[PDB]
Amino acid sequence: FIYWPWADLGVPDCG
Amino acid sequence: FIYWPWAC
Amino acid sequence: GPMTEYKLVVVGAGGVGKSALTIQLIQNHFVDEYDPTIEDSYRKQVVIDGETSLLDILDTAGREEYSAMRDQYMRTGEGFLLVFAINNSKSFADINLYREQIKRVKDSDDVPMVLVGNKSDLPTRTVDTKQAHELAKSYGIPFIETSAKTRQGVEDAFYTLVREIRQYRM
Ligand SMILES: Nc1nc2c(ncn2[C@@H]2O[C@H](COP(=O)(O)OP(=O)(O)OP(=O)(O)O)[C@@H](O)[C@H]2O)c(=O)[nH]1
Ligand SMILES: [Mg+2]
Repeated sequence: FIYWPWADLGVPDCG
Repeated sequence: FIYWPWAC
Repeated sequence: GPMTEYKLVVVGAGGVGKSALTIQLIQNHFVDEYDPTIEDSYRKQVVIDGETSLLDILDTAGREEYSAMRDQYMRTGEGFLLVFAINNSKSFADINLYREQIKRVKDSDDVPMVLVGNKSDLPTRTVDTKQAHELAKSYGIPFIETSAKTRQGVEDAFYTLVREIRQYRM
């Protein structure tokens, strides 16, 4: 559920 | 530890 | 020392789910009724990445008529959850006003903040994930999609904010 400022647009980090 | 944080 | 302390403030337009997110964090319960807030405060001890922390959380009013109380909680608060509801495009547009007032009151461009898109359990939405992620990127902050109803992302939103303040202090 987390969308970091450096992540691809609309791709969440679930790790 | 603060006794009243909104006021160690 | 033994414990650390963090002053968190939950802000955003009326009815987006600030109280429901806070109560899901603190009581492990979903509030179905809408009881509009004036200003409530909670203190809850948690362990985040091995750090015993006391979270002082201020649950603020979204209703416009309580806007004169903002300056005080903005000066005191160490980190802010900017909450909007994914089926309420007006609440998403209101996020900028909150970020701008925090910036002005604290005279800082790096105040710890997290953008929260709540009500992710809904079957339809009016604010795209990409649109909210794009805004959070323009601010240099994380964006978290939450559901106070299912508890999805709730600890993620509050704990990401605590981690940002912890890093800010260093
Ligand atoms: N489906 C769904 N409803 C939610 C969610 N979060 C909150 N709600 C509902 O939205 C309504 C308003 O939630 P509150 O948390 O009271 O809203 P608020 O942002 O605190 O409002 P104010 O205190 O007036 O600023 C209630 O009926 C909640 O049950 C969620 O994640 N999913
Ligand atoms: Mg409320």
